[PDB]
Amino acid sequence: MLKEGAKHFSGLEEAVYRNIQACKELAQTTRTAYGPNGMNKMVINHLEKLFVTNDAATILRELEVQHPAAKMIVMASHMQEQEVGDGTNFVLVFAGALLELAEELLRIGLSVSEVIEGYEIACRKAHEILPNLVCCSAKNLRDIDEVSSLLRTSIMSKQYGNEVFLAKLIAQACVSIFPDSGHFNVDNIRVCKILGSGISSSSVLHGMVFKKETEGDVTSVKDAKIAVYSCPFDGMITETKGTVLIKTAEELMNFSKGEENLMDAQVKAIADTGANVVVTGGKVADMALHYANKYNIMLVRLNSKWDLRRLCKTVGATALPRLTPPVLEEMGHCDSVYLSEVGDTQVVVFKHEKEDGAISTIVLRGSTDNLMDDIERAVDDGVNTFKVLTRDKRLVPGGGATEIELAKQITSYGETCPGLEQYAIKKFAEAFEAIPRALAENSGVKANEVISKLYAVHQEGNKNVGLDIEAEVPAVKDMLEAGILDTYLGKYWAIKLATNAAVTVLRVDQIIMAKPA
Amino acid sequence: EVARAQAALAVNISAARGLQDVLRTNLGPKGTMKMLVSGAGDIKLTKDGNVLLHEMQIQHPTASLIAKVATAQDDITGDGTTSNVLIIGELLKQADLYISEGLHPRIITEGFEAAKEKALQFLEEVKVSREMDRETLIDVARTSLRTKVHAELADVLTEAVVDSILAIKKQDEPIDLFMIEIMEMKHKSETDTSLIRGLVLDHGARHPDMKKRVEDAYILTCNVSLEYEKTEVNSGFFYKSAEEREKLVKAERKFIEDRVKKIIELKRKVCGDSDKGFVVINQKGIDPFSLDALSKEGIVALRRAKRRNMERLTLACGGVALNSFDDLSPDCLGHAGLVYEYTLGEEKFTFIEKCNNPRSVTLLIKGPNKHTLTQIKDAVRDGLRAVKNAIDDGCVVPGAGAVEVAMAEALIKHKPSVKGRAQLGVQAFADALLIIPKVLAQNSGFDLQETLVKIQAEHSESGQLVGVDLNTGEPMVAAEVGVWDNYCVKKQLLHSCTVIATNILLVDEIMRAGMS
Amino acid sequence: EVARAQAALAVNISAARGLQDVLRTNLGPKGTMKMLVSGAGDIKLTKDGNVLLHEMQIQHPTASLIAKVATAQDDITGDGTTSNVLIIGELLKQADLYISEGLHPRIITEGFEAAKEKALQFLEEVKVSREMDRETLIDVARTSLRTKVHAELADVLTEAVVDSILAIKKQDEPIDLFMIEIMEMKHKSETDTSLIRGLVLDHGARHPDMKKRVEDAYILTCNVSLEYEKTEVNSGFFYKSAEEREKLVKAERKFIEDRVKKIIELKRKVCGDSDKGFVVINQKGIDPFSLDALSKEGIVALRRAKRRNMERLTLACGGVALNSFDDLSPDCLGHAGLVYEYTLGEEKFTFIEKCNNPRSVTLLIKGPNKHTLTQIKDAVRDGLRAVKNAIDDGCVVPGAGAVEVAMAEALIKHKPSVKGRAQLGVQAFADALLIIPKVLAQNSGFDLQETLVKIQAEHSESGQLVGVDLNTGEPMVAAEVGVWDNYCVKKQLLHSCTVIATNILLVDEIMRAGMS
Ligand SMILES: Nc1ncnc2c1ncn2[C@@H]1O[C@H](COP(=O)(O)OP(=O)(O)O)[C@@H](O)[C@H]1O
Ligand SMILES: Nc1ncnc2c1ncn2[C@@H]1O[C@H](COP(=O)(O)OP(=O)(O)O)[C@@H](O)[C@H]1O
Ligand SMILES: Nc1ncnc2c1ncn2[C@@H]1O[C@H](COP(=O)(O)OP(=O)(O)O)[C@@H](O)[C@H]1O
Repeated sequence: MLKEGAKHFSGLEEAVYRNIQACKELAQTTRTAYGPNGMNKMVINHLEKLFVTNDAATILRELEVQHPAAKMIVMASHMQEQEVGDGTNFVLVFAGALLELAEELLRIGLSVSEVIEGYEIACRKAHEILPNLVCCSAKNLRDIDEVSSLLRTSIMSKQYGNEVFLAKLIAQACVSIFPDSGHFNVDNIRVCKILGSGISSSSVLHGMVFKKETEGDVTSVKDAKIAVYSCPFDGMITETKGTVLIKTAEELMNFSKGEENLMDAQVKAIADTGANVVVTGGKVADMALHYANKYNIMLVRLNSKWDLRRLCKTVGATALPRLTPPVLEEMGHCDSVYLSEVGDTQVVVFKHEKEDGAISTIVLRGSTDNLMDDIERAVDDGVNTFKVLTRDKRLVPGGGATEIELAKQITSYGETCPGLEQYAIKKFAEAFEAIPRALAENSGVKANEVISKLYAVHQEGNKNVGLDIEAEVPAVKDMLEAGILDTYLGKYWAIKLATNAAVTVLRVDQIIMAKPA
Repeated sequence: EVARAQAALAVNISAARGLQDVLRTNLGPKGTMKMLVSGAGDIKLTKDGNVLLHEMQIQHPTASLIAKVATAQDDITGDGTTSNVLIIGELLKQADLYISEGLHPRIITEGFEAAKEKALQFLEEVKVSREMDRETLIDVARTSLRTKVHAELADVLTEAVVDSILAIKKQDEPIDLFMIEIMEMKHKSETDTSLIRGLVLDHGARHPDMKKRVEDAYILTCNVSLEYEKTEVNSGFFYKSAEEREKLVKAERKFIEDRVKKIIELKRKVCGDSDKGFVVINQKGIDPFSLDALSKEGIVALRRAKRRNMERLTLACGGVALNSFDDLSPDCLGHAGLVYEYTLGEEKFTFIEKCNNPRSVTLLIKGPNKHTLTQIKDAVRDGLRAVKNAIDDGCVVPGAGAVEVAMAEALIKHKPSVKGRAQLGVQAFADALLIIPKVLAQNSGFDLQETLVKIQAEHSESGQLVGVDLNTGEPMVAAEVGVWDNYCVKKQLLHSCTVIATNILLVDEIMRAGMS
Repeated sequence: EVARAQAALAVNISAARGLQDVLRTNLGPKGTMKMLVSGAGDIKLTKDGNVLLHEMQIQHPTASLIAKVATAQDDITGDGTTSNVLIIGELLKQADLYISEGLHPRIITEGFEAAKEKALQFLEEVKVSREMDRETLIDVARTSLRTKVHAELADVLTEAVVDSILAIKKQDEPIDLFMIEIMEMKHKSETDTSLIRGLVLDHGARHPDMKKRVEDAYILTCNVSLEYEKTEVNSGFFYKSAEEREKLVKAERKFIEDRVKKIIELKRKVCGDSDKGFVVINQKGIDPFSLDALSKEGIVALRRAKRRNMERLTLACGGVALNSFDDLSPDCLGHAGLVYEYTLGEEKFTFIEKCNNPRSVTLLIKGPNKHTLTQIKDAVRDGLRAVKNAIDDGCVVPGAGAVEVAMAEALIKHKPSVKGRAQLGVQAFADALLIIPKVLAQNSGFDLQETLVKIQAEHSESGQLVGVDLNTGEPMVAAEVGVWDNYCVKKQLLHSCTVIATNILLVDEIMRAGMS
């Protein structure tokens, strides 16, 4: 009319409407998950493979939204993902509940400043009262079952069928390096895929693990310096065709002898300079393997960009795809390279650990390539959850037993200070009842009776609804002796990010114009 | 082609009312922010007046011309582009109503000029002086930060601004805003500010871990070719023979060896110990084999330096930039007191302080890696501009809507002359000055007429400058809280409003012609 | 069916503004006349307010209801239906503007009531008395005629009106406008008026030229069958035999002969000369053979008399109406002093005067045989009503637009209380009272604001009641020229305006329902 060009429907009335409906429609395609349930969704983008996923991370990473209100939450989601391990749908659910509860306050007739102040006061009160429900704590991290229970509890959120063997494997792989005390890295654990048997035959192995065959000889010496290259066996001599049938044998024999002499001089110069082995990334030839066998030089076969990228980012060499024989400028720190036979396949093992910065690589195997993705996701999630950078994790009874207690505390605190700040406190307290409802609605029964039962027993804070049929209607179980706990700092960071996102959304809310060309 | 009516004034009044209604919810600290996105999906948050008026797509040519005229008069004072379109729109509406009633624009213009003169006289007679100290500047910077940024991080920036102003200003001549560099970084936190009393160098050295406690250091700026590249070159033209280029490379290597030997002997002559250090700034690369031999004796050489860095170094210290490494007079070597190396991110920074004549303060700010850092920079720039404007004069009048009420009371009651034709314009000019308190009370969340009549009764009973409270809506005095303003800003705003309202009512007809 | 908006007030304000703009050019003596024609091409000329509002076709129901309410309040005082829609429209426009600005109708109604009370108190305190004589009534009637008829024949009309008022009013009780009969005739000239001190008889006699200088005359009113028709009758039913009807006719003739002999002997007994005349009034016909024998002795008998004529004759003189011509007491015979016969047109008129208790004055007027005679009659009726209204009281305040200025000055300056909410309505009520002088100056042929500010400056300098001049546009005093007004008329107008403006803003929603 005066500013926009019939593109967006912004003005002095869309605030208490579209800015909330967009977030509601964005969050409605997410409440179907959140909990140990089988709600797989297929993802079709550019790979054209038709794969089903369960986590919301890969779902949000593929969906393209064209709205600022929906894009204001993916930033906080990525920030929470970069900060701690898990935690993604909680912030979205909290923001959606806060917006749905503030819509009524805005429709009644209240300013946004009072609502923002009340939300900030409620968030401060929740952050102050949070360090008070600490039950269990971490004792010694040098044991096995102490961390295995936490790993099983973290894996049970994703996979419900098999969760003991994977947790035990992750615990054995993490305890063989370094604990949380001192220094522990994350990018030192690799996951390899082996197409063979099922998942009931996995094992662990310390060091580098790569599925690369060997057509030469077993070189178990320490002077075998590595030498990575791009495509050394490509084509240094390009041969063309003269006639149609065949040419003279003299010229072909001369060219073959010249190429053989050139490659012999090349391998002699690359072996006499201080490099017994060579990493190739091209094709093979009969004379090539003949020279490799007669010169006692290990020759690989399988080539991959990820392998050379990892070798470059770990050692620190540089590939030299040149025709003329260069000089030795790829000296690294590896020396102990051994060969092993696993699953009738030749694998390499690197030994260079000096009791500092050790690496590990778990051996994974499955049926198809569409099943190891969930296993790798569970493994990396458990690895990220194991890292907490503190000796005492101060675990709290998660699953919804603390949300009701926090809501009751906020409700009891809000019924004291007078003024027009009680409505926002009551809304922030009532917004905490969105976790048990989504967990009860995604099972098979209703959620009102579950909430009434949880509010009718006692204010102990250790009661939550189970997963079996004998725990849906009563929902009276003690999760303290079962082993279901959550991260203390994770919930705090999630609540902080949700409050920040809600404040940012409620602040910037007027007219959305455009920019001139 | 032929048009003899009054539709031009009608469409002008309509466009003015539309422009006033579009921008009217950005007044006061409790305003609403705005967002702009169109080019490749770039989210940009803003709330200022000139920044919004400069980056918008207005479909009306009259509104675009009005915005251009308003922005063209913003380079005079600090920030006066806001709170201006409302009074102009009110005056234009009053003029249109008086024209529809039956009058001439000449009498309206004369009355507007008389009212402007009376308001100028009242502002000149009502001014008061105040001793400039530290609390006044602190309060001014706090009010500026509250009007710009939210009421959260507005406490850690005002102190740094006041400290930088006190460290820069120490003479009698007016200060200049060209010796303060505002840099930005990338961190994980939000509230992170620093006030460095020295210079900042982005680049450092390729071989760290040698020394960092260099007290009295000597810095020499040059631009010779120490080690640009190991590739063979000639004169910008490829040849065929390799003997000539290899001989040129050998000669260049011999020249580099001679230069490093000369600088080594110079460092050995001008020093000879470990306390007297030397630092060299060069824009070309540095070979590690020569860097090791240089550091073995106790002289650091930096590579990849920007032009602004060496410019600030030669302007703050005072050194001659030559193109030779010969043994010359040490008069061009600048002195450095303290050198520190900060390791963060993917590049180590260098901080030099305790030098001669500390006339270079750096306000380092950090953000959570987004677009709010530019907003914080604009806010601190507006705060520095307001502080500079509040330090040039010595008279500061209170604000918070306590000057327009007295002006209207003086223009309505104590009339300068007795004339109905002049009063017809005086009343219209006085009734258009009460839009600021009404808009403030509407945006604060209260009524519009109740607070107005309350302030009127409080001013009629007492007689002091009564302000507007944005908390309870009760009339209070703005002379005891801490709300202040400027002096020439109000005069410039009144002059701009009068100039805009004068050259608008004289529009006769608008024809459709022109080719260029 | 379902409606929750504010369009009802909008359409009400629109209808009020339309009704105010339709009727606004009929104020002051220099107003433009209108015309109405629809029924069989009947040209009607009028200029009054109630007469126009009662005979019009309005397409708006709200305007029709407003006109009906305004006409239903004209039976209290004389003429107060005019100069009322303008103030109501101005008040409604001010209320709509204040509602669009943001206010509640309750505060507006309270302020309007307070302003009405203040204006009533000011009018009660500003009133003044004056001795009623002849010049004051003459000036009042002259102004009333000038406000209706042109300034040509506004002399012989007011002189005759004052003469009739002085001849009728002579007691202490309030006079009644039921003893003055206004008749009309048909002549060739235009200005022709007469004031008869006696009664008027339209019919006379069939055989004229006998006598007309009859001093003392005795009049007797009856209703017997003297000579209705010569046709044979019976009892309202035709028969077949002629002997019965001829015998009935013979008996009727014998009865008529007996009656005429009885009245002849009665005239001979009660008189016997030629000075004392005997006039007889009968509604039936008179035979010429008997009329000649009657006139031979000196008794005149009239035929074809109306009921109102004999009613006025028996009410002014005092006679008993019997149905017999017997010899009874002469107490029922009325006395007449002078009888005259005027011969003009196709029927001779009779004028009887010099009777007992002259309480019957006739205002005869002649026109050029058109429709302006009704307009002259309405004008003289309005003048008589104004004279009667100016004779019941003893206090007359000046007019010519000199009461509204003082009222506005007292309502604006000397405020009864200090309250912004009440002032918001007081200012709106005071700004609507200046709609009379502005419209008067616009209709006179001058400016609107120049004369207004001139009158304002004159009233601020001097302080007396300054009127509006309809000749040169200069401010003059209306207390020395001759312009006067009433007392209760202004109070009734203010009450009606307040009642109309009060029960309008309380309209919520207008739904479409009903069946009756
Ligand atoms: N086996 C279980 N028993 C009880 N609660 C569980 C179980 N598994 C998951 N949960 C609950 O489901 C919630 C969501 O877990 P998860 O999906 O790992 O995090 P996010 O939803 O942030 O991705 C957690 O708060 C946890 O309390
Ligand atoms: N601390 C304060 N308390 C009340 N009102 C204030 C305060 N600071 C500024 N204002 C009001 O804000 C108005 C100007 O705000 P704005 O248009 O944002 O310009 P600026 O940012 O220069 O203040 C002034 O009219 C003043 O009355
Ligand atoms: N002689 C006069 N000189 C000036 N103004 C007059 C005169 N007589 C009447 N008026 C004006 O005419 C107005 C009323 O006229 P009108 O509406 O026709 O009613 P009316 O016929 O009762 O006077 C009054 O406001 C008065 O000011």
